Formats: sequence, C-alpha cells, structure tokens
Amino acid sequence: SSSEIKIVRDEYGMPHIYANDTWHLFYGYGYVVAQDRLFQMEMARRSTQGTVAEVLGKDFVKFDKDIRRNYWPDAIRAQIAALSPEDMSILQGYADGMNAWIDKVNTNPETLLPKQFNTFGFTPKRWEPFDVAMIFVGTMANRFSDSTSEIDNLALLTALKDKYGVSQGMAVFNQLKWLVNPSAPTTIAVQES
Amino acid sequence: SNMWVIGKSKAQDAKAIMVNGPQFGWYAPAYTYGIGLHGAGYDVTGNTPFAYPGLVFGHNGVISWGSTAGFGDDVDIFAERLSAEKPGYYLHNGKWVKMLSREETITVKNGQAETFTVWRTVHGNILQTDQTTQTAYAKSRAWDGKEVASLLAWTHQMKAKNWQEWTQQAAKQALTINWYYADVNGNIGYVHTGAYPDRQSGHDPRLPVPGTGKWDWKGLLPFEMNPKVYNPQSGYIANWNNSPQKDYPASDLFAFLWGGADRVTEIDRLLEQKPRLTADQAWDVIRQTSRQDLNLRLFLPTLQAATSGLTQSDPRRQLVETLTRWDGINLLNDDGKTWQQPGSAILNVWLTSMLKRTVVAAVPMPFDKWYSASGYETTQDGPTGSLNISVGAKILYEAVQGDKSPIPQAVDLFAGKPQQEVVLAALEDTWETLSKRYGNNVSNWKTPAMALTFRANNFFGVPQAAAEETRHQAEYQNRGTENDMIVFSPTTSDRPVLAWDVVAPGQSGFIAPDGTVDKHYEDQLKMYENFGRKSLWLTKQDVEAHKESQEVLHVQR
Ligand SMILES: O=C(O)Cc1ccccc1
Ligand SMILES: [Ca+2]
Repeated sequence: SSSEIKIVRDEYGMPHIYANDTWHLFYGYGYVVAQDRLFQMEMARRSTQGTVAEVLGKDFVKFDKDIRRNYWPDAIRAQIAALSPEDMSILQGYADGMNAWIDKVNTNPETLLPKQFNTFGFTPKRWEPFDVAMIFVGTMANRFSDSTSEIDNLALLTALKDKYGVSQGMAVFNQLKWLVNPSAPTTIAVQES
Repeated sequence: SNMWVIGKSKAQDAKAIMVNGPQFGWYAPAYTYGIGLHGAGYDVTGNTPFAYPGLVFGHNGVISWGSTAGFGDDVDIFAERLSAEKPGYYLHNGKWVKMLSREETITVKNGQAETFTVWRTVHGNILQTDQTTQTAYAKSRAWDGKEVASLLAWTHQMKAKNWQEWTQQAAKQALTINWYYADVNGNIGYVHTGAYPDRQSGHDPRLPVPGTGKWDWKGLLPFEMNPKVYNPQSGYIANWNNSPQKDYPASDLFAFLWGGADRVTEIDRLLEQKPRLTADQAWDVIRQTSRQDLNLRLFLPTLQAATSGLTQSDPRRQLVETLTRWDGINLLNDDGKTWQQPGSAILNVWLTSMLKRTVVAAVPMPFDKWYSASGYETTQDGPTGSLNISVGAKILYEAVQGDKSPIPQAVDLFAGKPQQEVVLAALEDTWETLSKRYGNNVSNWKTPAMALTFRANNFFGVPQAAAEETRHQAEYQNRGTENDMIVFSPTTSDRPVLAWDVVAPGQSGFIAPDGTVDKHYEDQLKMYENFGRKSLWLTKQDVEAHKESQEVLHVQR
C-alpha cells in the first residue's frame, strides 16, 4: 500500500524507511527523528530562529537578537512558496511525520515525554516546513558559509598605514593577509588545472 | 574536516575507497543522525547533521558522497551611504532608496520582553552603522535566496547514478563546500561547490566596498569556473580544508590562510607512502592523523640548523635532540593523562616565544593579539574542534623560508637579526620555562595530554541536553565528529559495496520521564574511542538479517 510506512531498526537502532511516495517517505524520517532526538531538535529549532530566551531567560536575549539580525524570514518563506509539489512534499512529509509523534508524546507525557522537557520546564510544539528549512539554513549556511572579517581587516589596514605610512602599510597587509600564495598545497594538482 | 578518496589505481582489493571525517566539535547527543531511505526513487544509507532531509554522508549502492568546508570568499561587505536628514534611506544609483525594516519582539522567560528593528538594503541585512561617517554596513552573501535550493540539491544528489547526474546537483548547491564522489566502477571526483560573485574590476575582496552603486557585483560566476577534478592522475583526492586549486583565493577571514604550511600535507605523505592501500590501511590513516603534531614537520629543519654548532651540554641543543628522536605521534602514558614525549609542550613554548619576538612585534596593538596563538589552545575539556597550524605560525613559516617563500617580506620579522639568533633566544625561553616546572631531566618530563569532551551545549552555546549528559574521552583525537568509510567492489565479498560509520555517543538521545535511558543512547561511545566501526546496511536482506524491531504505520495525506 501507498498508505503504508514500514520502519525497521537495526542492531544499533538505526532506522530504515520503506514507503511508496515522497510524502510517506519523509513522514517516516520525521517520525523516527521525533522518536530519537526530540529535545535536541527542539533546542536546535529555537537556536536557529532566536527563540531561546523564551524558555531559558535573560542570558539568551543577546544571542536571540544576534540570530534574528542575521537573516530575513520572509525571504525564506518566499523560497518555500515557490517550490514544486514534489519538492514541497519532502518538507511537508517531514514536518507531518514529526507532528504525528509530537501528538502521541503530548497525549501521554507520563511515558513518552523526553526527560529534559520536564527539567527545562516546557513542552514541544508542532513543526511546519519553515522550521525544517531553518534547521539547515541556521546550522549549515550560517555556521559554515557566512564567514567575513572585512570590517576588521579594514581596521587592521588603517593601523598599518599609521605605522608604516600608506604604501608600506598596504605591503605589510599583503604579507599578513595575502590574497593567494602559490606555494599552498592544493587538492587538484597543477597538471589538472 | 578531512577526506581521502582512493581510485582504481591506488586501491588494493577494491575499486574505490572513501574515508570522511567531518569536524564539527563533539556533542551529546551526536551531532549526526543515522538513517536509511528506501522508496520514492531513493535507496540510501548514511548519517547526516541535525537529521537534514538530505544525507551529507552515505551511498546509494552505485555512488558514494561526502563533504568538507570549502572556505572560498562568498561574502562581501557594502559600506552604505546614509543621509542625516531623510532617515532609513540610502543612496543607490543616484537615488535615495528606502530600506526594508522589520520589528522583532524577544520574549523572555522571567524578564521583560524586548523589541528591536532589523534593517535591510539591496546588498543584505545591516550589520552595523557608523552615524558619525553616516555609513551602515550591509553583509552580502552570494547564496542569498538559494538557501532552500541548496538543501534540495543535497537531497536530489542521493538519487544520482553517475558523475553526470551527480554534477547537475553539485551545480545547485550554493554554499562554499567541497563535494566528493566515488562509484562502483572505481571512478573518483571532486567539486569545490558554491555561488561566487562576479566582482567589478579592482574590487579587493578582503575589504569593504562602497554600496552606492559602482561596486555592485556583476552577477555570479558560472559553474564551469568552480574547481573540479574527475579521475585525477594521482589516483586519490585529499583535503583538510586546504586550497582546492592553484591561485584560488580563500575566505577574507584575517585568521584564515592557505599558505605553504598546511595540515593536508600530513595526509598526502601517508597516501604517497604506499603504492596501493587496502580499506584497513585507508581507515588506519584516521588513527595516525588523529595523533600527529602539526608543527614538528614545519620547524624541525629550522631548529636543527640553529643548534648545529652548539655543545651537547647546551640545554637548547638537548631540546632539539629530543624532537629529532620523535616521529610527532602523540601517545598517552599508562596514567591516561600525560603524553609519552614532551615534543608538543616544547613546540608550544618555543612557538609562542617566536611569535612574540617576530609577527606580534611587527603589528600595532591590539591587532597583535590576532597573531600570538601557537595553535595548542585548549582548556580542561580539551579543544572545541580540530587542531590546526595557527595564523601566526603560517606567517612565521613564510619568513623562515626567506627567499624560497613567494610572499614578499615588506617588513623583516627578525628585525635585522640573523634568524639563528632569534631561534636560539626562543629556545632559551623554552628551556627556562619548562625546566622550571618539570626539572632538568628532560627524559622524565610528563607533559599533560589534551582530552576530548562530548558537550551537552550545541555549537551555539545552547543546551541540547542536561549538563550531566556531558561525556569525556581521555585521548584528544584530531578527527571527524563521525567517520564513515565506503568500499566499492571488494574482492573480499559478494557485495558490490561495503560501508561503515560510528555515531557517538549513540543513535538515540532518548531519556524516559523516570530517568530511563534508551538502549541506543551510548552503545557507540567505546567504539569511537578505540577507532572501531559498525556496518551500514543498504539491501533489504541485510536490513532483514539485522533487524531488531519493526513498526508499520498506515497514514493518508
Ligand atoms: O569542514 C568543516 O568545517 C565541517 C564541514 C564538513 C562538511 C561540510 C561542511 C562543514
Ligand atoms: Ca569578502
């Protein structure tokens, strides 16, 4: 069947999802993630959207403000809205899968609720496609592809010019923060390109 | 993050071998999540960070893929021109343009709420403003508006069956990331993926540009421009966040450089060493590189030359002889807390002293603090990520190369003194410092080993577990957060593919309300520490053969 989602766990607990369509396949994935890593995922959702002070307090206000100032939520929603129904299924399947398991947990918290929700004094909320997308955006795009120190570099360069004068300040800048160095060991050999 | 890919011509008893060690820090519960997907055109196995829809590490029985951080320059800062009167406007192409703005309310558990505004221009969100210059800085990313497409390219690539299909997906991944390929036929490939700006002529990407119009990027460079290799003449592909290719410019980070001193050399040495490598040998490179001091190789010749005319009773000469006798591989003593040889401690003190006398001296305060680290960092919990050669150390290496270095020495870092005299002065400092703490008998120096901590707070510094959930490993290992190996066409099996991984502490982070920990909460922790690994299953018969449980759902959209 098309309604059927079979979940097989191996000797390490690693889940394997058997499904006939995209929505059912990502629903299965979403479901096991909510089983295995709900507190982690929940904290990862608040970290990537800047909503930690709500449950954790005063100490995270600066963190929350810094996260919100580094993205444009509306630009992310517009990319979601432009997806094709097959692409959209991935994200919707996933959020739906998670929600299915959050509903049972929230229904039977005396045995299903992750101990840390009790510790931290809050409970899990339902997910939407925007939340799934933000997990990737916040931990892959901001943590590994958002690197610059240009303002700082300018500050440094300005200090080298008041020390060595204008032309000298610039040549020292090139010695400390060169653009390229032809002796750098490379992944692609020079014969290749 | 490191990777080594071995093709047909370098592989022994297989056609292709892929070993990946993504480095993201050590966390409890595991940074990555193990998952197999079978249906809707997908047939994959692997693990991926934060259980993203697409698997960063894994294979589909035909091809295998992996990644390492790219570090290309894909972000530039635009100095936006503001008017004192007419606020929330900026000058662009001779018109006063209005900024996008949004208000935000930060709700605070047990405190008052807080609201602020976020501003944005054509170039990007505003970082900071200088109302004295009447300048606002906007951070411009080449991948702005392709975030979602990058996620989907990472998902769709799992279905590729060849290089041709695989690169159609690589062309849509817009973040600066290295992608790797291997297949059942022994083919191997590499692509430095990402969206890079087509800059205006005379744009120096290390420094801000005016955002008034003339400095605006021309667009984005085509994918034909992205560094890539297929079936390289060497038989292998190695990367440890080094330069992709000759003359490729790195990130603008002051602290990031691609120079003659690079930790990828440590991988290359080992792969060129043996004409062919087996899977056990390819796996074994993790153990060696985990334990290798990264500075020994770079400065041993320099220290040797400087102490050559010194006497045997000279302590500065003794210290160099200790290092000469050493292979650079750190091993713990029986005590589980100290290293067998004092090499790293010596290089650490020497290097700190050397930096203070050379690079630090040439830079004005407080910029001098950026170049003073030796790269031996750590605290009690050990390093937060990988060990690397510090920026100051890469700059000092070029200086000690003298004229063999391609980098013009605008200021002589040795400030008119012969090299040997600065080296010997730092060696005197070293001896004075270390002998004071450990005594005069170098042979009984029991130096402190670095440790490994699986942190309860995620990389943002936000709790993702209870503090008590923190795990400790005695030996610091400069390796992936996870390690995975894929072997295509083993001669050793009937199986066309064999794959292994390790996801520590375990698959599950579940703790029941009563304090009852899941069965798979920490069953991979000891395996991690002793360089072990678990089989990854793809086919139904393997999965069936190894099943521990089954759950069937009947759901309709
Ligand atoms: O190299 C890194 O810092 C970690 C990493 C691995 C794979 C992809 C992105 C980042
Ligand atoms: Ca830049």
